[PDB]
Amino acid sequence: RELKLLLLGTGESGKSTFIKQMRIIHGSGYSDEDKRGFTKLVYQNIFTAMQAMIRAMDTLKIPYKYEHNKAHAQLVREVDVEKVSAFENPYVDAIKSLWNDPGIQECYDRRREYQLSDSTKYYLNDLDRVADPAYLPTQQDVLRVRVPTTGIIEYPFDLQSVIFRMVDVGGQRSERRKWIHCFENVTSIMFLVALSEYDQVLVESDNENRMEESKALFRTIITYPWFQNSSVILFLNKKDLLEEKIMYSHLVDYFPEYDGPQRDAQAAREFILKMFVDLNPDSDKIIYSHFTCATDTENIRFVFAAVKDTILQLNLK
Amino acid sequence: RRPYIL
Amino acid sequence: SSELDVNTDIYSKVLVTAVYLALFVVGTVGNTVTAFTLTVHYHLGSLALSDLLTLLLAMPVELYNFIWVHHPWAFGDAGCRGYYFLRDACTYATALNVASLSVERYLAICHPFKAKTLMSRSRTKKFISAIWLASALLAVPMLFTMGEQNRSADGQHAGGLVCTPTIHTATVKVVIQVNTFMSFIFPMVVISVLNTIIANKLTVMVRQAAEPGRVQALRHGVRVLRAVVIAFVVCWLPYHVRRLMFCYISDEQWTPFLYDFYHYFYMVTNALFYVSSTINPILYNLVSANFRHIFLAT
Amino acid sequence: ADLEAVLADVSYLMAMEKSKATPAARASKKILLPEPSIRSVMQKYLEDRGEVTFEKIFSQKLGYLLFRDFCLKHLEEAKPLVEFYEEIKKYEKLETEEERLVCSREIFDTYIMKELLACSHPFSKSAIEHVQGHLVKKQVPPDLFQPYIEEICQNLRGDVFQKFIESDKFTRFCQWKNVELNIHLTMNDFSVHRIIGRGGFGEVYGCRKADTGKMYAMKCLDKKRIKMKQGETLALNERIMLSLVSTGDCPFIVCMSYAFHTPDKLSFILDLMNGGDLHYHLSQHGVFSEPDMIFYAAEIILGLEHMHNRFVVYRDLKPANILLDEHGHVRISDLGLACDFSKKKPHASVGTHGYMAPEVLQKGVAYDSSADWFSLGCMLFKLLRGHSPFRQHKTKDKHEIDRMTLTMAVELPDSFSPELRSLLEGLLQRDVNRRLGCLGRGAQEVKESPFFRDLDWQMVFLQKYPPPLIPPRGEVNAADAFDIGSFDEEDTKGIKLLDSDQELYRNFPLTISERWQQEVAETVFDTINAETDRLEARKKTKNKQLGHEEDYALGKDCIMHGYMSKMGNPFLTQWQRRYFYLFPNRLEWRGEGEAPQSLLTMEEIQSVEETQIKERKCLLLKIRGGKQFVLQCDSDPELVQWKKELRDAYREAQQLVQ
Ligand SMILES: COc1ccccc1C1CCN(c2nc(C3(F)CC3)nc3ccc(N(C)CCO)cc23)CC1
Ligand SMILES: Nc1nc2c(ncn2[C@@H]2O[C@H](COP(=O)(O)OP(=O)(O)O)[C@@H](O)[C@H]2O)c(=O)[nH]1
Ligand code: ALF
Ligand SMILES: [Mg+2]
Repeated sequence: RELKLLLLGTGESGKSTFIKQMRIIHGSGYSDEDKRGFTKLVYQNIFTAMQAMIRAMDTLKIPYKYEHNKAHAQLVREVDVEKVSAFENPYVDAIKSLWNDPGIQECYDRRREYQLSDSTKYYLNDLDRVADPAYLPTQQDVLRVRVPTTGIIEYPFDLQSVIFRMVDVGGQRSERRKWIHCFENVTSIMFLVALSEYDQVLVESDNENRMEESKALFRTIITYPWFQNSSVILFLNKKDLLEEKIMYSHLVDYFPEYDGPQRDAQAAREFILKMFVDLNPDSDKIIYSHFTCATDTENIRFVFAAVKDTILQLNLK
Repeated sequence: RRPYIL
Repeated sequence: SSELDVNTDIYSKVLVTAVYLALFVVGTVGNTVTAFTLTVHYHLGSLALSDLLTLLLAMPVELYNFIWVHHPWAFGDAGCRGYYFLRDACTYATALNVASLSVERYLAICHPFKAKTLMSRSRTKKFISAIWLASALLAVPMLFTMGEQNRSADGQHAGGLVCTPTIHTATVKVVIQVNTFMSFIFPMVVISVLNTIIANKLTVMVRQAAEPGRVQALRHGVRVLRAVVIAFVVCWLPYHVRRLMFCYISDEQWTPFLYDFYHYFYMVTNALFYVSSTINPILYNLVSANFRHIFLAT
Repeated sequence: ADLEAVLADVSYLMAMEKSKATPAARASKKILLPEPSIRSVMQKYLEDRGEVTFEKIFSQKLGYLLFRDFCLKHLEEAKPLVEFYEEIKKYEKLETEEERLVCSREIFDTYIMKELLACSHPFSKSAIEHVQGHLVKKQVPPDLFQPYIEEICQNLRGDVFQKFIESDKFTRFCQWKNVELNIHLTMNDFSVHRIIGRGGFGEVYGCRKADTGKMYAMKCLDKKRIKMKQGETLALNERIMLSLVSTGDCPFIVCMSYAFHTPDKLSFILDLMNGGDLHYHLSQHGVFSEPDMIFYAAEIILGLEHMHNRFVVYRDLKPANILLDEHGHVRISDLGLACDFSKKKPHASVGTHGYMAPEVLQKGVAYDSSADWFSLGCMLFKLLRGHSPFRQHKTKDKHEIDRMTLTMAVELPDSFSPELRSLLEGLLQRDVNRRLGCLGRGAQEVKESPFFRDLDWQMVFLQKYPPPLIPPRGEVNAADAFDIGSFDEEDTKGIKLLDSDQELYRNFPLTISERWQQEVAETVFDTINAETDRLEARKKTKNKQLGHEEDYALGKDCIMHGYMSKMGNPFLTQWQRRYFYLFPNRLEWRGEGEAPQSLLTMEEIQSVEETQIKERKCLLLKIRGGKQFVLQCDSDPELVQWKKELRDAYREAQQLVQ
C-alpha cells in the first residue's frame, strides 16, 4: 500500500530537519507542548555550543579579551547538561559577555578546526529572546535545534492522494551499519549531502574531509545491486551555509580539482553537483539533484512538489 | 547302627 | 563280625551298575571328543575334562566296594584316602569349571571388548590350570579324614575295617558344611545369577527382533541357558543333602529302616551326580550346529 | 541357524548401529595426548620438513579445526575473517540456483555491505567490483566469492597465523600430530566381528576401531599362504594400488585407511560397505532393468575414470567386486589384480572368465585401461541378463568361454533398447582401436554416449539420484559364515617364515594422514580435546599450588627439551623418565623439578647411534673414555628429532674444538 523511502546521508547532513519539514507541511504542525519541550533542547544546544567553543579556545590557546568573563568561562566548564534544567540568570549574562567577546568570536570564525553546530549563530543572534523566561520558540527555532538521531525511525506519512512512508536513519559511521535492515523494499532513495561539509572534517574522524566520506557513501549506495529498480534523488542541502563558506573559504584548498573562479556560489554548487553525479558507475542510471535548504520551508515545499511527482511517475503500481 | 559310607 | 553289612537288593545293584556303565560309555567318549574338538572353547574343554576324569575315577573304584554289596574296603588304606581325595577334587573341578564357563559366556556376551584383555587370550589356559589347582587344593581334607578304621567289635574279622570319616562327627560335620557351600552354594548362586542376566540380555534381543531361525535360535539359547541351572540343581542338590543327612544326624535317630533307605539314596544320588557328566556334550550339540559338525565328523 | 552364528550376527549389527547419534561414545579405548611440553620437540620436527606453513596446517582437517577454533574464540581480529570464509565455503555447497541466490544476497549483506557502509572493509577493489557486477547481473556461480576466499587466505597468513603459532592451540595441534605420527596398529586395536568374505590369500572381517569406534572392513592376508603361492609381489602391489587410489576423494572406490602386519598376517583397513556386493543382490533381486542399471553404470564409469586417471587398470571387474553402501550407492572394492600401465603396458592374462577382454586373453599382446571397458560391457550384460555375454560357468567350459575371441556378442534386441544396444556394441568390440573408451577422450568418450544423454554427470558425482536398490538394514547382507568357510590350515604345513621373508614387509605398515584425521574429527576430537583441557587445568593448578612449574623459561639458550628415559643397568627400574634440556654446549638433565644437573658436554660425544632394546628403539650416546648412555624416547618423531639435534650439536661442538 504505502511506499517505503529512505533518507540517507552522513551525520549532521540534515535528514531529521527534512523529516521535520515534511511533517510540518504534509503532516501535523508542532503543538505548544512540543515547543515547551523544545525549549530545553534549545537550552542544552546553546550550552553545548558554549562549552565546545570554550574547549576549542583552550586547546588552541587563544587569549581572551575580558578578564572577568574568564571566571564565567570557568563556570561554563562546570556546567553539565546531564542534570540540566532551564536557563538561569547567572548564566545568561556570562553567555552574552562571552559571545560579545571578540576573541571567542574570532575563534568561532575559525570554527573549521573543531566540531560545532551550524545553529550557533542563529541562537547567538536570538540571545535574550531565547534565553528569556517567556520562551515561545517559533517553527524556525524548533527546526534549527540539533538532536543526534540514532537507530531506524520509520515515519509514516501520506501525500494528498498517495501514502509514502519515510525512514530516518543516523549518519554517524558507527550507526550506518544498522541500515542493512531498512533496504528490504526501497522504492526510492533520497540522499542528503551538506554543501558546506567541504570545509569541515568528520566528527568520528579528525583527518578525513566530510565531503570525501559523503562521496564514498554515495558511491557505495549507488553500487548496491538491489537498488537498480529504485530511483535516487540527491538533495544538495545547506546551500545557505555554502554561499557564505565559499565567500570565506577557498574550495581549491579542500578539492584542488575545482579550478573554477572563486567566490562564485553557483559555480561551486555546479562543481559539487557534477562531482557527485560522476560517481555513478553506469550512465544509463539517472540521478536527480535539487539544491535546497531544510531550514527554509518554501524550498522544501518546492522541492517536494516535484519529488513526489517524480516518485509517482517512477512507480506506476 | 550308623552309615560308614559317606 | 558281620554287623557292618548293607542289605540293598542284588538286582538293584545290577540295575545301578548297568545304568552306570551306560552313562560311562556315553560320557567317557563324548567328553573326550569334545576336548579334542575344543576363549569359551578353553572353558568348555576344561569342563569336559573335569567330567571325563570324574567318570574315569569315581565310577569304577566305587563300583565294587561302595556301589556293590560287599562292605569291606578293597583298595587298601592308601586307597581309602586317594579315592575320596580324587572324588572331591573332580567334584570341585566340575563345579568351578561350570562357574568359570558361565563367567566366560557372560564376558563374551556383555563385555565383548575388554574380555579380550581380561581373558588375555592364551592366558585362559593358565586360568583353567589355576582353577584345576584350586580344585585339587580344596580337597586336602579328603586325604586325612577318610582313612581305614577298625570298626568291627571283633577287630580281626574278614571285613572288620572300612573307609570312614576318622575324625569325630563334629569335625566331619563342619568340614562337610564348608565343603557344600564352597562347592555347591557359591558356584550355584554365581551360575544362577550370571545365567539369569545373560538370559535377560538374550530376551531383550528377542523382543527387539520381534527371521527364520534367529527367533528360534535365541529361544533355544534361553531354554538351554535355564536348563543348565535346572540340571545343576537336580544333579547336585541330592548329593549334598545326602551328605548332610549323613553328617548332621547323630546316633539318636539312626534305625535299620532309615539306614537301608539312606543306602538306596546313595545309589540314587550318585546316579544323579554322574548324569551331569553326560549331560554336557548333549547340550553342546543341541545348542550349536558348527560344533555339532566337527563333533559328528570326529 | 545355530546360536553362535546368530549371536555373532546380532553383535555385529548392534556394534554397527550402537550410539549412531553420539559417535564419540562408541569408543572403548581412549586417546592419550602427550603432555603440552611435547611442542618443544614437535615444532622443530615439523619445521625441519616445512610442515608448519599456513597452507600446510590450514589444509589439514585437525589443523583447520584448531585454527578456526582459535580465531573465533581467542582473536577478535580474525573472527570476522574466519566467519566470512566459513560462510563462503557453506555457500559453495549449495547446488540449486534458487537457494544460492538468497544465500549470496545474505552473505553480501552480512559480510560486505555492512563493513563497506562502516568503511571497515579491508578487502581489495577488484574483489568488490567483481562480486557486485556478478550480483547486479543476477549471477550466482559457486565460485562467486573465490577472490574473497583468496584475499581472506592472504589476510590470515599474516600476523594471525603467527599469533596462532605462539598460542596454546598450536600446542594442541602438536599434541594431535604427535599422536598421528606415532600410530603402531596391532590386532588388539580393533574389535573384529564375524567374517563377511573370503578369497585370494586371505579373508575379510568387519571390525570396529577401539580408540575411535569407527566401523571398518579388515582384509587379512596370511603370510604363509602368500609364500606358498609365491604371491609376495601381488601382496605388495595391492598395498601400492590401495595407497595410490586412496590418495584422493573419489566416492566410488573402497579407500584404505591403515595398513599393518602381524607376525603371520598382512592387513588392510578399508571402508566398510555393509550393503554387500552386487552379485548377492543380483541373486536375490534378479536381473535389473535398464533404468535401474543406468545408476550402476554411471557410478562404475566414474570409478573407472578415476582409476585410469591414476594410470591403474582394474583387470577384475565383476558384479561381485561392486559393493553397495548403506544407502545403496556402489563402489569398486577388490584391487588385488589391479596393475599400473603407465610404465609398461601389462601382457598377462588376468581376470575372470567371461569378463576378460579379448586382448587380455590373446597371448603376449600388451593392453591398457582398454580391458576395463570390455569388462564393464560384460558386467552390464550380466546385470541385465544374469550371465556374461558369453556362456556362463554352468553353460560351458573355461576354454569355451575364452572362445569369445572368435565370435561376437548377441546384442539381443528383445531385452535391450537401441541406445543400450549401441553402447554394448561399442563396449564389446573385438578390436581395441575402435572400442568405446579405448580411443580419444577415454572415459569422456563413454560418458557422452547416447545411453547417458539424460544424465547430468555432476549430479552423478554428487550422488543425487535415487538408488534402485536399498540394502536391508536389519541383515548382514553377506553369506553365512559357515558358507564362507575358512582356508585349510593343513595346506600351509611345512612352510616356514624365514627372516628373509619377514624382511619383505619391513616397510609394509602405513597410515594415511587425511583418513585418520577425518576419522578423529568425526568421532572423538571434541571429547578428547575437552578432556585434555581439564587434565591440563588440573596439572597447572597443582603446579601453581605446589610450585615447580613446567619449565624455568627453558633457560636462556636451550635448543630443545622433553621427556626421555635413561637406562643402562638391569639392577634398577629401567623406565627412568626424566626431563632433558639440550644446549649447544651440553645436555642438561632434571628430575621431578628440584634442580637440573649437567649430564654431558658435547665435547664428550664420541658418536650418536641407535639401538633396539626390549622391543623398543633407543638412542645410544657413546662417551669419550668408553662410557655410554641409553636414551629411550616416547614416540617416533621424538626419536628422529632427538637423534638429529644431538648429532647436530655433537658435530658442531667437535668442529669448533677441531
Ligand atoms: C552358561 O553356559 C554353560 C554353563 C554351564 C554348563 C554348560 C554351559 C553351555 C551353555 C551352551 N553353550 C553356549 N552357549 C552360548 C550362549 F551362552 C547363549 C549365548 N553361546 C555358545 C556359543 C558357542 C558354543 N560352542 C559349542 C562353541 C563351539 O566352538 C556354545 C555356546 C556352551 C556352554
Ligand atoms: N542553516 C541550515 N541548517 C541546517 C540545514 N539543514 C540542517 N541544518 C541544521 O543541521 C543540524 C543537524 O542536522 P540533523 O537534523 O542532525 O540532520 P541528520 O544528521 O541527517 O539527522 C540541525 O540542527 C539543523 O538545524 C540547512 O539547510 N540550513
Ligand atoms: F548526524 Al545525525 F541524526 F544528526 F545522524
Ligand atoms: Mg537525525
